[PDB]
This record gives sequence, structure tokens and C-alpha cells, in this order.
Amino acid sequence: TNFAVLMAHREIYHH
Amino acid sequence: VSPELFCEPREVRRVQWPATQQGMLVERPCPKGTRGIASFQCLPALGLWNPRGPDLSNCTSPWVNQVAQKIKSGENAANIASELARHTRGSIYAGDVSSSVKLMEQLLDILDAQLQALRNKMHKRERTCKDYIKAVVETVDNLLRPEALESWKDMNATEQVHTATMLLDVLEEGAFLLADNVREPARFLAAKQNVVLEVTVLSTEGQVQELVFPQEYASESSIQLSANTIKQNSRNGVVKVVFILYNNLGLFLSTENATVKLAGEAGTGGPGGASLVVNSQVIAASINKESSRVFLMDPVIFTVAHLEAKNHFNANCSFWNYSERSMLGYWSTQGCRLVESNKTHTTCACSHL
Ligand SMILES: *[C@@H]1O[C@H](CO)[C@@H](O[C@@H]2O[C@H](CO)[C@@H](O)[C@H](O)[C@H]2NC(C)=O)[C@H](O)[C@H]1NC(C)=O
Ligand SMILES: *[C@@H]1O[C@H](CO)[C@@H](O)[C@H](O)[C@H]1NC(C)=O
Ligand SMILES: *[C@@H]1O[C@H](CO)[C@@H](O)[C@H](O)[C@H]1NC(C)=O
Ligand SMILES: *[C@@H]1O[C@H](CO)[C@@H](O)[C@H](O)[C@H]1NC(C)=O
Ligand SMILES: *[C@@H]1O[C@H](CO)[C@@H](O)[C@H](O)[C@H]1NC(C)=O
Repeated sequence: TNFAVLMAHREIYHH
Repeated sequence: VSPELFCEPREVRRVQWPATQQGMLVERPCPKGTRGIASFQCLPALGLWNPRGPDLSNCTSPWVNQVAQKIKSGENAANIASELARHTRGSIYAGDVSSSVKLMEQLLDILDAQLQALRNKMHKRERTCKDYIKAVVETVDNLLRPEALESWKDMNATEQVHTATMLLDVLEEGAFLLADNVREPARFLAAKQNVVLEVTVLSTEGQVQELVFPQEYASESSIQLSANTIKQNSRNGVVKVVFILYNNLGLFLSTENATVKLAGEAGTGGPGGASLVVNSQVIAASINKESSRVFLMDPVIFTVAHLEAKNHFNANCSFWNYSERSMLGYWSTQGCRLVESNKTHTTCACSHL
């Protein structure tokens, strides 16, 4: 079985 | 009557493309040095060319037919695989990439046939399997080097996924063929720039230790199976384990339809950009047979460095769920759990293979 970690790109930036 | 939109004549990928109506797919001969038919999509409504570029997936170098001809003449599978490794060291086109993976599949079937004919035979089978494995590990390493990645991107999204999935499948199948042709105890580790593979065949009698992969390698990814897991999966007093990790392959395993759970808004880092990405190497563990779908009482644990920490969030532990039939798939979080995560690394626990 082949595994990995997915991540999202940020959308919101404050300050 | 409002205006119709058209793409402009352009040379792209060394193919001259004609002015074309919005929505139309056009075909032209593959570029000099290759044979086949190339295509290029003029986007509907926009009348701009597909920004991913022409589809060169049907374009192959002369060596592809040469290798196919060696197969027909009945040459040894390990020897042919070795020639394939050599050919993929150089310049390669999109069609060469998918052909290479298809050729490894074909060669695996030929190899398995040769092995059944040798059912001194035992050491011959082992040598032949190891020769094949070294050749396919080199071929995979060649296909995943940074300078080869643009060729993969000359295939369309579906072809990239199909090719990457076939690649994952063939290497695992090849590894299990080796596992059938070594005597316990055995450990075979092969480490290259973009791929590392281990096959280990162990006795489950008495003191069993946890397995941690890789060894001999300053890895961005590692994976482990507990001693209990090894014990619980004994067959005739032995367990066969295959571990693999891949560099850059995640680029091609599309996150479309991935079943991730977002705790915030996903954006992009540019126009037309991706909002969900594979942000680690791909690392694999299998026990006894491919695609076992076995439940693990002690989960498999893996830890990965993020490929790019900046402006990314919401790590989700996932596995590639694919069909052996269609060789297409998607990333699923089913049976996986995040153990810990920070800006640079994530540790995952999954309850199945
Ligand atoms: C996918 O990401 C989500 C969002 O970060 C994870 O859900 C969080 O998990 C942490 C740790 O278990 C919890 O403390 C939070 O309460 C969860 N947040 C929300 C909004 O649900 C989830 O665990 C990740 N899934 C996988 C399989 O990695
Ligand atoms: C290109 O197209 C031809 C005709 O369909 C096909 O026979 C050949 O296998 C294709 N080549 C590749 C690499 O897909
Ligand atoms: C992707 O490429 C293949 C090979 O050219 C083609 O048959 C298929 O229709 C393409 N799919 C899409 C979605 O463009
Ligand atoms: C993703 O899901 C949608 C809805 O089921 C489906 O229409 C689409 O074909 C899927 N995408 C892929 C890559 O199969
Ligand atoms: C992030 O997690 C990794 C992996 O466990 C850990 O080794 C590292 O110390 C963490 N980074 C920090 C907290 O600086």
C-alpha cells in the first residue's frame, strides 16, 4: 500500500 | 453576431500548430526524433491553447520499438530490462515514459514464465530475479529524475495518473516475485537517488523485531511495522515484506477527488494553481501479497518531511486507492489517522494495507 501526506495551500492571510 | 474566438498558430514543443477554433482538439505529427501523433487542445470559450501544453503521450523514440523487438525474439527478461534501464538514462519523451512502464509490466510476465520453467535452479531463479529488480529500480530512478519530469508533464493529467499507478504496481509486483525466490532469512535493499526498495523474508519463530525502513539512507520518509504485526501475519512460519519509497512520483498521483478533511479554506499560490497537493514523498509497505487489504491491529506508522512547508497547511494522512483493472485511483484518508504534525513533518498511523 502506498502512503503520503496531502496538504492544502493557504488561501487566507491576515495581519 | 458576437465574435468567435480562435487560438493563434504557435510552435510549441517543436510542433507547428495551426490557427484553431475554440474548443477544438488538433492533431499533428510528433516532433522530429520521435514517431506518433501529437495533439493540442484549444480551450473551449477561451480560445487560448491548453496551458499544460500539447499531449505528446503517443510520441516515442526509436529505441522503444527496438526493445519491443527484443521481446519478440525471445530474449531473457532480465537482459531486456537492463537495456531499458540504459535507454532511459538519456533524453526521453512522454511516450517513452509510459512505454517504459508498460514494457516493465510485459517483462515481468515474461520473467514469471521463465521462473516457472525453473520450478542450482533455485540460485538461478534468485540471480535472475535480482538482476530484473536492479534493472527496474534503475529504470524507475531514471524516470523520476528532475530532468525527466517535464516529459511526464507532456502527457495529459489522466495519462500521468495511469502511468504513475502502473509504475507503483509493477515495482511492487516485481518485489514480491523476488520475495518468492529468496530463502529466509533474506534482506535485499537497493537505494538510488529517487527510489529505494527493500524486500525482506523473515522467520516469525521466536524473537521478532519491528521493521523500520529505509536503512543506509538519510531519508525524507520512513515507515515501520511492529513485531506483533509481523507475528500476526505469519504464513508457514515466514513473512515476506516489501517497502518502497519514491521521490517526485507524487507530482503525478492527482489529488482530484481526494477524501481529505479541511479545517479551513484552501487557496492557491498563483493563477490556475493547485489547492491540494501531495506534500511528501510516497512511501509504501506491503505484507505477504500485493493489495492484501489486511486490517492491522497495530497500525503501520510513517513519518515524512513536507516537500514545501511555506504557505501549506492541513496535513492529511492518505493512501493511494486504485483499481488493478483500470490503473486509476485517488487519495483516500480511510483508516488513516494523523498522529502529530508541525510545520515541517507529519507522522501518520494507518490501520490497513
Ligand atoms: C485531516 O485534517 C484535519 C484538519 O486538520 C484533521 O482534523 C483535526 O485533527 C486534529 C488531530 O486529530 C484534531 O485535534 C482536530 O480537532 C481536527 N480538526 C478538525 C476541524 O476536524 C484530521 O485529523 C486529518 N485527517 C487525517 C487522516 O490526517
Ligand atoms: C501511438 O498510437 C498508435 C496508434 O494508436 C499506437 O499503436 C501506439 O501504441 C501509440 N504509442 C504509444 C506510446 O502510446
Ligand atoms: C488523455 O490522453 C489520452 C492519450 O492521448 C487520450 O486518449 C485521452 O482522451 C486524454 N484525456 C483527456 C481528459 O484529455
Ligand atoms: C471526481 O468525482 C466526480 C464526481 O463523481 C467525477 O465526475 C469525476 O470523474 C472524478 N474525477 C476523476 C479523476 O475521476
Ligand atoms: C516537527 O516534527 C518532527 C518529526 O517528528 C520532529 O522531529 C521535529 O522536532 C519537529 N520540528 C520542530 C518541533 O522543530
